[PDB]
Amino acid sequence: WCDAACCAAAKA
Ligand SMILES: *Cc1cc(C*)cc(C*)c1
Repeated sequence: WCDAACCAAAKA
């Protein structure tokens, strides 16, 4: 969390 996967999921 608060990583590139978190921000990719938030964007998607
Ligand atoms: C703290 C944080 C930052 C991003 C880019 C995304 C998430 C889910 C949390």
